[PDB]
Amino acid sequence: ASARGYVNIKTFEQKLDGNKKIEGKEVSVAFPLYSDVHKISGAHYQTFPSEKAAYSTVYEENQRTEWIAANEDLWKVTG
Amino acid sequence: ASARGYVNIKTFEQKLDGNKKIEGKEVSVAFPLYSDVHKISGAHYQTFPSEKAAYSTVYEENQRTEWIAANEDLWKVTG
Amino acid sequence: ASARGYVNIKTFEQKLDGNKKIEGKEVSVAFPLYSDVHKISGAHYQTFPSEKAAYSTVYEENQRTEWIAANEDLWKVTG
Amino acid sequence: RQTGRGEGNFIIASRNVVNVLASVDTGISYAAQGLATGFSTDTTKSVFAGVL
Amino acid sequence: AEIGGDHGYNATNIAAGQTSGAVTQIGPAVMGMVRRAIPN
Amino acid sequence: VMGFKTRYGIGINPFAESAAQAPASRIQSGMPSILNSLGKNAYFRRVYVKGI
Repeated sequence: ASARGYVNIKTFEQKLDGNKKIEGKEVSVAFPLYSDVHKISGAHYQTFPSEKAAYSTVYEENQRTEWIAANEDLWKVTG
Repeated sequence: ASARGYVNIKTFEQKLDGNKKIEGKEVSVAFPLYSDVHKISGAHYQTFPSEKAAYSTVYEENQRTEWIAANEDLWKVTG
Repeated sequence: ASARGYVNIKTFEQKLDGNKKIEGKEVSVAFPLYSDVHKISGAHYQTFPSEKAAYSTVYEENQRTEWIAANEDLWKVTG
Repeated sequence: RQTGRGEGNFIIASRNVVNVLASVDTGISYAAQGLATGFSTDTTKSVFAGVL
Repeated sequence: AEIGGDHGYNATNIAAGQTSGAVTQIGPAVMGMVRRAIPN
Repeated sequence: VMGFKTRYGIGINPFAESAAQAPASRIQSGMPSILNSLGKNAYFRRVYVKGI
């Protein structure tokens, strides 16, 4: 573990257009990683701190760009 | 990795008794783990800081008690 | 027994050269005998008093010279 | 004994406990009790009952 | 939304002044030191 | 015997690399190395000369 805790982020599913949606997502980001870089704002989300990742998908500190891509992906709209 | 650097500890072989010895050991302990428990005094040893473990045997933060035992083992006298 | 207590001496084995060592030894010496002769100086040893010999090898007062020889022998170097 | 600093200096207790404390002679004396007077037993006026 | 963020409720993060959001802190001041009492 | 001891520390002006829009990791070492100062400090420019 990061041993600095995690930031637990939940994205709530939203409708954009007929058959166009941004799916909900649940990720945990190592505290220092979230602290280092994030683009989550305006996203229809909710977040809380924890000592251990609250979600099944976790971005450990040694990710940086896997995480940035994962965070940009919070905006992806699909079927 | 420890993500906070390491304390690198080396011990030197000690001629304790007839055909008995304390083998020199080379370990690297996650800095905060070292900080929590360190019995290395009176060990015929040498230390330094590093970004990455300097040695093949590394005790990371989640080891706690494996490290405490490993630390005590620095004075074990063997064949 | 000496009926006056004993001086207990532990000599710690030490390495001198390739295949040369001074063997570790544990002896108990009647207090008045120890008081009369002790060549234990610079010997790599430790002592303590006791009411009874602490060790299996005891130099009772009425030996006199067995002990004097025993002291020279605490410096003997063997294989 | 456990703090290493000092003995208990305050008590937090239910209304029933305070009503008992307020109705007993707390000094060194013969068995004695009566109407509560020692501490406020009320919670309306305050939460500080008094000093035991 | 200039979100200052918060600490991780993790003792290290607090001690270091690290925030999850916009602003890094100096550190957690001090509340003094407690020394163990000497027995009588 | 005799001798001397001293302790000092050195460091980077926070804006010295100048190119970065922002630093990584939010809390960083100011002690110079390969990644944070070599060939990067905006306050100093080294030019070689020849033909003198």
